[PDB]
Amino acid sequence: SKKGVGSTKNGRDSEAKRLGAKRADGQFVTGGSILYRQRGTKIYPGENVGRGGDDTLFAKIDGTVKFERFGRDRKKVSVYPV
Amino acid sequence: MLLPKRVKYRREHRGKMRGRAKGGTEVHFGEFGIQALEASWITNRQIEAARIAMTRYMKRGGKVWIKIFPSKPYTAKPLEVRMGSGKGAPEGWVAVVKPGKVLFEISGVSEEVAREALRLASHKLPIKTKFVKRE
Amino acid sequence: AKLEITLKRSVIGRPEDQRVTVRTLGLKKTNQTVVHEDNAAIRGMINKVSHLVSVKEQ
RNA sequence: UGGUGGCGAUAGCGAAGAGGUCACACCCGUUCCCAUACCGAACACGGAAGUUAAGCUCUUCAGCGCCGAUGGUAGUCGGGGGUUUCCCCCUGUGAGAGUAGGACGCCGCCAA
RNA sequence: UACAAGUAGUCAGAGCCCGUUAACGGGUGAUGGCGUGCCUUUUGUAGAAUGAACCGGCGAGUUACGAUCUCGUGCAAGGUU
RNA sequence: AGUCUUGGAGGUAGAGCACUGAUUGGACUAGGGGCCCCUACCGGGUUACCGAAUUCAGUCAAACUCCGAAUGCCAAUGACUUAUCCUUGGGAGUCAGACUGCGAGUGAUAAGAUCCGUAGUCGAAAGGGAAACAGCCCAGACCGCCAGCUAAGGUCCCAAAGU
RNA sequence: UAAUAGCUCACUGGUCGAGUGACUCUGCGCCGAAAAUGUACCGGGGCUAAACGUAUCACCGAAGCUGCGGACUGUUCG
RNA sequence: GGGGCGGUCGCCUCCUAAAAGGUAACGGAGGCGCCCAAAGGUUCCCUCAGAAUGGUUGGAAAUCAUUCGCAGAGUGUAAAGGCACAAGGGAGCUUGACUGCGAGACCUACAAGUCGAGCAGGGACGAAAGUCGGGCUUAGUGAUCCGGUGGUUCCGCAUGGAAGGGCCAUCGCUCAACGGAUAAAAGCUACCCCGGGGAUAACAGGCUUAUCUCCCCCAAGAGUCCACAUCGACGGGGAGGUUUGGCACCUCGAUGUCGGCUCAUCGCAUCCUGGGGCUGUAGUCGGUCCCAAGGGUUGGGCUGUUCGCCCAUUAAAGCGGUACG
Repeated sequence: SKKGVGSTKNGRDSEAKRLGAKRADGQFVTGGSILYRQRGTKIYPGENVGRGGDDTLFAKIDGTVKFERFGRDRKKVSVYPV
Repeated sequence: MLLPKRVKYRREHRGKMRGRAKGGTEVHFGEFGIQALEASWITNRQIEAARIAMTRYMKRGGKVWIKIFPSKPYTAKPLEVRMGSGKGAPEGWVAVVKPGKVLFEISGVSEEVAREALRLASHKLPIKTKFVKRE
Repeated sequence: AKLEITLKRSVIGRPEDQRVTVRTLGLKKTNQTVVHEDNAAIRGMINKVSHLVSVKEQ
């Protein structure tokens, strides 16, 4: 014999988006290349690097990325041309 | 029957218990306490029965302490069902006793009656225990 | 200067990184002696392999 | 001494004490630009009666806040055991709330 | 070959019999060690999953027309009916 | 590709209370009981009788984190070793996996259970060990030899080696 | 039975006169321990070492490695 | 986690997630099928929530004033991230919620999705530098075919036109089973059939032991006093695999399923018979516990019934295992 149970009403979750570092420290990069995919301002951009529509960090010039500390707690990302 | 009067989510994982106790290792408030020396779960029925076996024998001796609250719920599926199709309903409250934790602290009571009384309360628990006194 | 490498415990059954490291020292099969020069790279090889292979000096 | 900068507040918050001829700032009064969803404290307006009181600058201090490795541990890579919902041994590696103390500012650039 | 249990083999092996496409030969083998058929399907078969009583015969990827790729040929900015 | 050096991102184990919840006692009282009387309690005096708010001390947390490794990940440069990497084209089979470790779920921290990540073996791997045994341990079969050395395991005998 | 009894424990005196009494940690061991065709939870025989723990050295032990030979496949040239 | 029934089917956020990314379950929590002519864009200027104290209508908070006050408050809306040099609030102006693009870059089987400096034309705001290709970021949404609408320097079957068809812009799907079979769709079969599966259920075997059956530990108490003659709370530990279960491991190219008859056989956790201990055991009788499996362990009424209840005997009318023999 059996007993009937159901109604979990929990089984859904969205398709998870790729977020994170897509270039490493010291990488040569190209003009227009993304460096970090964040969601909200985790890292403020520095020189030669912009901020996208959905807070994306993109390299304006081809160069070498460097990650640095900004202030007490925050990070900064920058591009140095070679 | 130590009820947490409100709880954030009603179903957590059972978790795993590794290593020694985080805090409350030694006697702090009373003079003599009871310490557990291996890991297991502990539930409110046990804690209440232990406090009865302690305090009712102890009568007018002094006062007692508990430094364990069975905050974490544990669930169970209803009896005689096929497993699966959603987590079961919660039905009880449990606490973790990592080895090294002190269970109960006694106060205002001479050493030997507290000794035999903690020994009596030990059999209510499902764990191997050790007497520890204050330094 | 040159320290030799003698594989003792067989590579099979052991996980992938140990397998690949044992391959990179040219240890094709069990119980050969492989002569290599000494520097920090080969030393890194032997302490994170360390039990399938015995090391000794000339 | 004023202006403007870089350095993670080791830069602070506190508690006290000094300064102003110059500079800075409180002050004076809105008349004409301009303003107060109501107003010359605020925006600007154009002066200089007295005022270090505050702002500001220097002097002191570990109360708070901050920084902080040493040896200990917890954890953990890899091996190796065991009575194995979990413990133990070894090569490494190295927790943070803990103190030894550090600190109540460091370097410019232009106008005295 | 009548004190021995055995996917029935294999390999050691004494004894006995015979003598060959002559070669470190042939038959039988007391005794010892090891050893649960074949195929299909399965994560996994000695399987108590399936199929086969045996023997012999028959019995399953070809051709046509196109396409594509490789190879090899004849010509080559031409090739070809 | 491996390794050494070096640069990073990342909040797990740990740890911790700074936030969010939970939670224990000490102190204290706002305020709810407490009866009396004046009586609309106007208030006094009211038991530690309860009891918000602070402080002292203490305990937990997957959806708590002022912190935070080991590893793994992505790179750069040089050094050594190794040689396997990319592009295109032809031709496939595979979409039922299992077990053993470790890290999780669900389960009753039950299952030779199910479902994930990671490592190995079987799958598709015979040989030696564990009596027999796929997944446990050691180890890879091109053949032959009446050769030696050995790994796991073992050395009274069955049954080889130390009564 | 209620003191009323050889009597007995608290406690002290003399007898001979040496070990005597509490706790903690830890190794190993015992009871707890009852199933169904038969010993049946060392593979048997059996074992008080032929068990366990520590240290050392022998030896066995595979189709692993090496030795001898044969065949085949790749790379440098027979 | 056999089907049916229940629930769900797409998208977004967190945890599960093992400090890169990714990662399942009928795992744990919420939201979405919009809204905003400003809740945009620029320029310029500020700054919270809460508390304390005064003040009347007026307070527990309506509106003022002071002080403290890193962020507790907001950030259109779910959560997460981030935000006080604003991304929070206020004011003026305006439509960049523009066209043609786009070096490159992420992600990905494909289809898709996402960012993007900079260039051209023409703007808006500001004096300028400079900003602006909607919202603070992540949801607020669907293929193709077919048809409608607007523009076309496109083609239009002898020619010239038209009918029509292209190209561009655009509208029509809770096509929500949301990568959508058709424009257009419900049930029964114990009259049933075929191809397959132990990939998948019923019986039985197996693993587990929740449940069940026994054995216990501590002991509050009951027991006229006394826990421990007998029973034993609240709690804990086990063993067994006869119940009900969970898992799907052999069997669907067949392993016959309840009960009864005939026949037994085994275990002991013993119903009688044997030997003992304690007793709240005077003796006749008992209660419990231990050793003991040699043997025995009844006929009927009722129901298919095992099981029960009843009648009458007996020393006793045992419990279980052997594919519920």
